[PDB]
Amino acid sequence: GKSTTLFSRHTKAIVWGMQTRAVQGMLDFDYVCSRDEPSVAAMVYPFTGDHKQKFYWGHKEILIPVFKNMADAMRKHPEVDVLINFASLRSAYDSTMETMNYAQIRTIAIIAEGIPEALTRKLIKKADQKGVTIIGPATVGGIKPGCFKIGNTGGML
Amino acid sequence: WARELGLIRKPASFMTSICDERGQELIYAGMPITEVFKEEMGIGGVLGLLWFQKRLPKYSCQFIEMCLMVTADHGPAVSGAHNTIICARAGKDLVSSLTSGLLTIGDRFGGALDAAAKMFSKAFDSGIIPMEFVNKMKKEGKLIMGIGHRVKSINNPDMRVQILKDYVRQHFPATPLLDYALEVEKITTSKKPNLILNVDGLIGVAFVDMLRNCGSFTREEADEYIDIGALNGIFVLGRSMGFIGHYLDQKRLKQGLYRHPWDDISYVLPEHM
Amino acid sequence: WARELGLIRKPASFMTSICDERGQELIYAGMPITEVFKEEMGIGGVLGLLWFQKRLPKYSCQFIEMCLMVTADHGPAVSGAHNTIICARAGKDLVSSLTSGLLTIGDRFGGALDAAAKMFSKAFDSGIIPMEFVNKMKKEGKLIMGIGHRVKSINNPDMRVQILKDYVRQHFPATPLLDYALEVEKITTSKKPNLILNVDGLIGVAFVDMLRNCGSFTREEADEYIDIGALNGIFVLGRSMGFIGHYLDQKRLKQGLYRHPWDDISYVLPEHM
Amino acid sequence: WARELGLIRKPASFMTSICDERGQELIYAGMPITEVFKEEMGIGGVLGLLWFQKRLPKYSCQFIEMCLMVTADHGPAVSGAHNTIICARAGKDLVSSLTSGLLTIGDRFGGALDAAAKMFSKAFDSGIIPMEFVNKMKKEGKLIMGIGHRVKSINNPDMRVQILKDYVRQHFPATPLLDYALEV
Ligand SMILES: CC(=O)SCCNC(=O)CCNC(=O)[C@H](O)C(C)(C)COP(=O)(O)OP(=O)(O)OC[C@H]1O[C@@H](n2cnc3c(N)ncnc32)[C@H](O)[C@@H]1OP(=O)(O)O
Ligand SMILES: O=C([O-])CC(=O)C(=O)O
Ligand SMILES: O=C([O-])CC(=O)C(=O)O
Ligand SMILES: O=C([O-])CC(=O)C(=O)O
Repeated sequence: GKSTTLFSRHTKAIVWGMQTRAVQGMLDFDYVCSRDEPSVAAMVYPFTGDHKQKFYWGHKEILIPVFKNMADAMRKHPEVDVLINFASLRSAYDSTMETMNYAQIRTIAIIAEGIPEALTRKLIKKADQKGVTIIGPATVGGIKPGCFKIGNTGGML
Repeated sequence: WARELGLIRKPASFMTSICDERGQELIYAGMPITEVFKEEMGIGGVLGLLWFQKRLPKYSCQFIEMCLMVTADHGPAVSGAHNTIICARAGKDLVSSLTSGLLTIGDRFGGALDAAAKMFSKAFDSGIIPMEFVNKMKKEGKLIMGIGHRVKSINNPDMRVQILKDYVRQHFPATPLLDYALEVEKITTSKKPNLILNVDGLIGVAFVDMLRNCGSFTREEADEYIDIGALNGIFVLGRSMGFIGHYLDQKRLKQGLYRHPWDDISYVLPEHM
Repeated sequence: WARELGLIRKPASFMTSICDERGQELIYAGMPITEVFKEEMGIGGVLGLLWFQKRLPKYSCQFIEMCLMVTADHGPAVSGAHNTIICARAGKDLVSSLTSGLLTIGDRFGGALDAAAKMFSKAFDSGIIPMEFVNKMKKEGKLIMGIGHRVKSINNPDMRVQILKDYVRQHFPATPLLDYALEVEKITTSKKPNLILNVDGLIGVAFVDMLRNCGSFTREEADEYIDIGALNGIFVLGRSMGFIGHYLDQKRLKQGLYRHPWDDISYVLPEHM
Repeated sequence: WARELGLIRKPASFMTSICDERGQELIYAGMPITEVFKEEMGIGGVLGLLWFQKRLPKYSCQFIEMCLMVTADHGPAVSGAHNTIICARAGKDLVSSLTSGLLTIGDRFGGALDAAAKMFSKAFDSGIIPMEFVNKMKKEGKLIMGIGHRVKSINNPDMRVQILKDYVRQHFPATPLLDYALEV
């Protein structure tokens, strides 16, 4: 069941990895589009503990929680339907398989170019089996003006 | 000038929540210093506002002051006070002498507070009865820390364990962990009569009991300040009083620089390298 | 065994007079710990027993607690709290973080207490009127330390200078040195409106006033503890509360290791050596 | 007087083996200070005598001096040098400023030396190949410490890693653990 609405003004996302420049550009795009809520709910990084990262919401300082595992980030944020995987070319496949075990995710954008084609075919097969839309790999992302931006598409403001 | 007009953003580091030096008057947690003095809270009140950011009740602040005054000094032959007297006797100032005494406070000297608190907290939270807990500590090959005094055993109580224990009995609302530690010492005094709760163990278990038994703590924060080491801050802040007193005493008696005797060394150097 | 029978003498060093760890119970000056708790003396009472070896009166002990709580913290942007936050943020324990913050306390940071106390004591003991004293300080080329605030000037008082000043006015028996410092600030506010007594100056002059105005001090001991540095112990013991709070706050917010920006250095290295 | 005649025993604590201040001249391990200066050993020689109580060979002492000089400073923006500059700028003496800077050295600042040494020692002593070791560190969720630089990557070497590495290659007799770390 691939939905025809991927992103809206209620769309939240989980960014996989230390990409605070991309998350800051995400929050800048959300602020300039007169959106009430930030679209980054949590950040997942297995190489550090659970803490908070200090970002900008326009003029204001806000805190985005960075989680070690994916399960606590999925439990604490049930409104997330988008995961943006900023993992490398060798750690994107297992992270995407771990993402697709959660039914709340409706789309995954895989940013990393490089992945072998057989693992990408396995990702495509499980995406057709689960209905999750995979934007990528080897992409910069996708932009919906007024609603949501993926990663580094467009650039800065 | 360009931040006055608000056309730039600089990422501001150094996040803090314990003091507001700017503005009109000093704000510790969310309340001004004049409201601190008007409500007549003690030094335990400003430890509540500065360390925990919460207005602790009057019995909790008075107990924090009470556990500070018993921790104040325990003689000069302890290791940190020895460091304080040595550094003060070598012509140093108050900061260096107190500092060199405070740096001795670690796991062996003054470490019974936080480790005894964590030991009894892990015993009580895991649902183990004291009879099984004592056997588990015995057969793991490590002693129950916070329990065991050298000389004062049975109908000869520590007399500052007694005052703190009495204040916790009439003034605290509910004491599960203190009663657990009382059962553990009732077992270990049946083993050997001088295995009573130390002041280092009773302050620890009553401090965990205070954090998880009184109001305003949400049962992860009461277990978080133990892990961070708020028990160590109580010991170091209490013993700083006695260390500054040791500095003032060794400077007032006007004693010259100490050198250890050579008959108390017993050099074991190798023959030739 | 040969000292039990008393047939040898060993010269005993390490003279002390602030604690008696042996015997039955803890004795601070000459009184046991149960008499400390039964007489209901505060933390200022055990600073009186440990630092000065004297039972200070109730207003003096309450004033010592009062001057401890205003000294507790003054924000993170001060230099010692910056050292505490830096050392705590680099993964160190409480002792190292508090210690590295306390070692900043010297002549520039926190040195206004003891030096302001000595300055006003040498002004008052030498029989110089405040009008001549201000001119003497002006024409010697150094500022009156303990006097001068950045923002809060006239009908906008420091609001913790006010509480301490009020408590000294109703509760102290006689205040010569405080009135002398009031005349000095009445001159210097006629010069520039923000030249009021700081808390660092008022605690100093009121502490000297307390030692030389209340009982049990014999007028060389009241001038001796100022020279030794008992004012510095008040500041360091007070600010240790805020420094331990800073350690617990920077460990609870879970902030990673700090590195200074390279645009806030301005390297001026030579061209080639 | 009663210990001069030897009719009493006092239990002597404070056991030490790194210096002999008594007697004629200073003895570090078992050798006098004049033999230290006559054999022309460097500062690495007295770290060998004082820390390890052994006369290290000349390449080992020169390598100890070499690893001291690259460790000497890495700018003021590091956390300990920031503490040193803050404490020195507040009117303190050398001991307090150096001390407040040294107390920053812990697990996060300067902890990569001992923890990286223990990590590669536990990797090499347990018989794990580097290809399995990197995957084991990746799937345990913690980074290989001692590995990873911010800017200087490939054909742009650290230029003090290179000098130490070259000195270890020509002067050390056998390098199993260095070759293991090179494979990692
Ligand atoms: C014109 C245009 O611009 S169009 C752009 C369109 N094309 C693209 O988007 C493709 C570009 N690709 C990318 O940008 C990258 O692939 C990105 C975004 C995923 C970034 O990935 P990278 O930064 O390479 O990987 P990452 O930072 O996770 O680190 C790589 C490895 O280093 C490992 N690592 C990091 N630190 C350490 C350490 N100290 N010790 C050991 N290993 C370490 C990481 O764990 C990771 O391991 P893994 O690869 O097994 O996970
Ligand atoms: O606190 C400690 O563990 C050591 C101490 O003061 C004592 O001798 O009782
Ligand atoms: O006493 C000092 O000089 C430091 C201080 O707290 C302040 O800035 O007021
Ligand atoms: O030794 C450390 O871990 C920190 C350091 O000097 C660096 O910035 O390289």
